[PDB]
Amino acid sequence: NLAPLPPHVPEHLVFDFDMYNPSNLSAGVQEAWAVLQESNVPDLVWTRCNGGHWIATRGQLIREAYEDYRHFSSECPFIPRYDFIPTSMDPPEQRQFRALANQVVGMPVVDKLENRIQELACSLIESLRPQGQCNFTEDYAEPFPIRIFMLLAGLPEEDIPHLKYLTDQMTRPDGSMTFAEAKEALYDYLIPIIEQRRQKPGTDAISIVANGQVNGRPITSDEAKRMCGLLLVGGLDTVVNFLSFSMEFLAKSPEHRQELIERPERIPAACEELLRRFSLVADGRILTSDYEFHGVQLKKGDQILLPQMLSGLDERENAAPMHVDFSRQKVSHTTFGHGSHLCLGQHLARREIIVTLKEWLTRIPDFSIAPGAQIQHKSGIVSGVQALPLVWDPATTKAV
Ligand code: HEM
Repeated sequence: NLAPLPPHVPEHLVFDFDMYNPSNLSAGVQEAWAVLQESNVPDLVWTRCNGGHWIATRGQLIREAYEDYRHFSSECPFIPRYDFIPTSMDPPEQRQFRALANQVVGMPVVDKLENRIQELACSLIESLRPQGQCNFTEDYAEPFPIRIFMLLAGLPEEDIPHLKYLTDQMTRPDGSMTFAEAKEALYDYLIPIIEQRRQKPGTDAISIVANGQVNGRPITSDEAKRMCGLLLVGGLDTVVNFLSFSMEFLAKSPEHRQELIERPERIPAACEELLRRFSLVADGRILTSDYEFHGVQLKKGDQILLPQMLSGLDERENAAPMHVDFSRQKVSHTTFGHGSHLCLGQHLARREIIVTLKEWLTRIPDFSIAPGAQIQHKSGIVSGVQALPLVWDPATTKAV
């Protein structure tokens, strides 16, 4: 339950927050985490839950620790104490792999994919529209990012069910496979494809990764499968759950929907403000050595949770942080991270979000939560929404 308190940790800093089941959960997950920002709570606290670990609670500390990779290492980035690249790597060896992955998901690739993204969104929406109802999480959000990966990687549609099953087992195991079995089966899938695309390449993400250079020499197969694996999984649960938080807010607030219906030009700014208010990731780092940080003695090997979610919710970074305002003049957040591991998919994610909102608001402008339905959130490394039953009158919609 509560791991015993290490000798170096003073008791006045103890705040037993459980990141997998925070106590205010039913009130909404972002609200449950923001208890860590109440005035009686120090900037840096120790929890005894989950093996015992630090938590930085304020934007200033979160950013600084992500900048200081010499003390705060990525060798162990999850609480509690997996071989994807470049997750576990600190600079300077991380730079090269990062440069390569950037070629496959960087801005020019995204600008090129933009209308394929739009057509996929339009066909999913068109199929739901006449029904007058859906579970948004299951019916739109889940099928969407996986299909964008198949486009990017030039993989055939028929492989989706099996691939989706494997990535589902890594994050929501049904018991059929351990984490390691699901990973190996994913590697079983990618290896022949990588091998073939070394010999005969295309312009897709797997071809580009497979023919890349590391340390002046060819990328190996081990390295290429471990990067392709991260490119797959990094863009699934984050996009599924983020779209859900956003659609939940818009379903509950007719006045914000209306604003975007009337001024669709505001949608890119609205996306940015939604990313701040409904931020959802909480990664960590491990201490490389003894280190005093903002008056607190940290010990070598200590783990520290640095919740990306909390920077944009900090009232010291944004005034009235729980209020959604699409006209904010300075939206400040670390929703996609900060420092050397800043999300490589951030440009693709923004386009997936913007396109989704533009297409949904055009075709189904008026929607609500299903009557009687109560929306359940879940908390962890990637917080999320269990399910999102939506309802609308089909007569108020339009086929395009
Ligand atoms: C709403 C959507 C997303 C959010 C909130 C998000 C969040 C994050 C965060 C916080 C990190 C850095 C964590 C750390 O510093 O340890 C990260 C890294 C990463 N993300 Fe995302 N992400 C999103 C979408 C995507 C997408 C669509 C992709 C596409 C494949 C992707 C691929 C990656 C990769 C490869 C990294 C590793 C960066 C590195 O270590 O160099 N992400 N993301």
